[PDB]
Amino acid sequence: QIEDKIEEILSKIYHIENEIARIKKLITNTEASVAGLAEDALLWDESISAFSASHTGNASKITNLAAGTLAADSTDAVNGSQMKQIEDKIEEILSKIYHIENEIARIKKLI
Amino acid sequence: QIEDKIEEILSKIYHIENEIARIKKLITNTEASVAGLAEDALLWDESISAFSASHTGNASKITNLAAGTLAADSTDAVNGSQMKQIEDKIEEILSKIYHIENEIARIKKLI
Amino acid sequence: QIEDKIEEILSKIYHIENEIARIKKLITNTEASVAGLAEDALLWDESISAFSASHTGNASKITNLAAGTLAADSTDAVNGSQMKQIEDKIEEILSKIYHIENEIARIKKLI
Repeated sequence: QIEDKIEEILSKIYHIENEIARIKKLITNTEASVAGLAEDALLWDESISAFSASHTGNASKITNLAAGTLAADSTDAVNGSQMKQIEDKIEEILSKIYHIENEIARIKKLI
Repeated sequence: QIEDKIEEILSKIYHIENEIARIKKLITNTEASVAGLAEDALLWDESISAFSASHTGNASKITNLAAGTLAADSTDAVNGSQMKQIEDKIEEILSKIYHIENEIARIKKLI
Repeated sequence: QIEDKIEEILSKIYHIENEIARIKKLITNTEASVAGLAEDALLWDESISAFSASHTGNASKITNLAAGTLAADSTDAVNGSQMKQIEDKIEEILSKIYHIENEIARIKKLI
């Protein structure tokens, strides 16, 4: 029996070392995934009290951002499409103004 | 003694397999948390060189965003509340312009 | 031999318990890193169907954000620098308008 008992002790141990092998290569691909997430997630910076879009040495864009609600106490982020429509209306208004000034000028010439 | 030695060898092994049980159900709830974070964190996309707010098939909003600083080289994100005030002022200016054009029209009728 | 066999069984076990020690202090500094990432990553909130910049009790800023593209279907986030230029142009246009109204007023006084 005891040489049997020893046999079953080695069976249970060689199983232990292969359950451990599975752990160790596995733990690694997780510590790897955590490292990846730290580098590429947009993270809070406590030294500035804000989330920081710094990545690959500098300020970075955020894209694939859907339009934010335009309302009085909205906390939605706003996108360039939204901004473009504002920019467009501004350029129209500058042109209009110009032309109003010309007309005022013409009137002041008739008087 | 040797049947005692064998007893203490099995004591140390049945402890090993229950320290290992604790590891394996634990490692799982961590590989689970890492998977969750990958899916729901706002992450850098190297194919576009920007953080991407894509989620659940499409562009997504960002909300609970506090007002950004409006200054010359500000890198703060801006919110819809901010934008709304700009939109409001634009609508006022369009109305004013309209009305200026009417008045100019009336003057040109008196001459 | 069997007291040798027992010796080599204890050698393989005291190795097992120190490979396990390495695991357990290691797993901890990972479950720690996952907890940190959950707290400080900007994460999707399924109850609102948007990424949420809430952190340390309230709405938060996002900074170090590079300028977004201003174009018709842009999904880029826009920054305060961008917004400031819009704000500036608005303030110019209000002043101009004022002054146009004065001039219109003066003309209406001459007639």
